[PDB]
Amino acid sequence: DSTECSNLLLQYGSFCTQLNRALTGIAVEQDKNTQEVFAQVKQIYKTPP
Amino acid sequence: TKCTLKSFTVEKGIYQTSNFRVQPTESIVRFPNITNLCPFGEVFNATRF
Ligand SMILES: *[C@@H]1O[C@H](CO)[C@@H](O)[C@H](O)[C@H]1NC(C)=O
Ligand SMILES: *[C@@H]1O[C@H](CO)[C@@H](O)[C@H](O)[C@H]1NC(C)=O
Repeated sequence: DSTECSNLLLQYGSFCTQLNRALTGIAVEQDKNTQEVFAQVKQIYKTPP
Repeated sequence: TKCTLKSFTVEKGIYQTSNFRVQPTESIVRFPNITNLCPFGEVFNATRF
């Protein structure tokens, strides 16, 4: 909520955007981990009755 | 998105861009509405210090 601080943060260049990129890489990787661990089965098998 | 990625082409995906905020709709002021003028003449223009 400060434009004044958000102007001074432009002087630091691409730090802010590469942090969001790094956290997005982590965040997508959590879904990738979950996909790699659980989605090893290509069909939702269900039990007999 | 084009500005966020510094690119005129953008590929199939989901991209963070800006952050949405509801705007400050009015500028509220809440103060102790005491009537007395402060005694600054007796601070600065007093007979002796
Ligand atoms: C401040 O304003 C309210 C009305 O908005 C009033 O009731 C109250 O007495 C006022 N206080 C002073 C210190 O005058
Ligand atoms: C002090 O006195 C001068 C005149 O001698 C006046 O212009 C000034 O406003 C006074 N300052 C305060 C804080 O009352």
